[PDB]
Amino acid sequence: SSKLLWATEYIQKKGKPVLVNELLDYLSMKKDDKVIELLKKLDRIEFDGTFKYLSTYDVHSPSELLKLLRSQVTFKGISCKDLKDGWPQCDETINQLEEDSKILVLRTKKDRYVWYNSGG
Amino acid sequence: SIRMPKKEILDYLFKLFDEYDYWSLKGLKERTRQPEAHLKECLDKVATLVKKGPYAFKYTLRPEYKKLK
Amino acid sequence: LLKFVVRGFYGGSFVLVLDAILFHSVLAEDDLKQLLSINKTELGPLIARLRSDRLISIHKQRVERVYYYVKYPHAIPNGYMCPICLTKYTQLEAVQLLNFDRTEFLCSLCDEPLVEDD
Repeated sequence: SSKLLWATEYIQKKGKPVLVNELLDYLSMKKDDKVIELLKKLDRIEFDGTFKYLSTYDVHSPSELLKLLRSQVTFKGISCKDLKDGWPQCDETINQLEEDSKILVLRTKKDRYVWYNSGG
Repeated sequence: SIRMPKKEILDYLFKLFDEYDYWSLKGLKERTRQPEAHLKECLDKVATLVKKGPYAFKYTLRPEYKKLK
Repeated sequence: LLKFVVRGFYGGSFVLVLDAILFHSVLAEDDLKQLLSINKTELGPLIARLRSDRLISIHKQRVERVYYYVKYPHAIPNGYMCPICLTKYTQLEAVQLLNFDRTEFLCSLCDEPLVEDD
């Protein structure tokens, strides 16, 4: 568990594709279990033969950029439904929630609650 | 006393360890200019050590009995 | 008028809400908030104030949607704002609030000259 958590944390911080061995060094953990259990069932681990981390977006800037402009203008509601409606390309459910949390910051809440996003 | 620093310092380690599973003493001081002896005593109770090829000093928060996370 | 009657009853902040609605078709707090650029939260509460008065009516449906409409029939750029009753209007309201006698857009409730709201 500890080793796996360190591998996930490492890949998450470093965020790149990498052989099993390459991962051991930086995190120093090796087991067959990793090859045929951990780095296959773990959702955060994306097999591309080597093991990569499940990036929110190919570029971080693309959803965060729109969210910055939307805050300068318009209303916060319908964050995933307004983002998908916006362009033909489809935004990933997790990349959306993820960009927003890293970006935050705080949101004006009013009582369920209506949430509006403003610049800090 | 400095226990405030200890508890508060552990928070800094989690942030550091949140980005990478391993950290050497040199990387920890950059994150905290607190006396290494002071950090080492904390890492000694819950941390671990590992020497490698060139003897890379790396520490890891032992999760074996960490009731606090 | 409808605009005046509301004012007598409640604050000005409310009046701005009623105006946008008069301005366009039935809207939702989100929309009324989006065009206006006011917090949705304050918007909802403005709606209730007027609603008691019957400036607007609400329909709730089994996210759930709420629609707001002004009970006008009951009684019977592209983003400008008024400096007097602090109301607001968009482009669809510009082709109607515009005046040749002055060459600008005039409010609709307090006839005050409006100005683009950034």
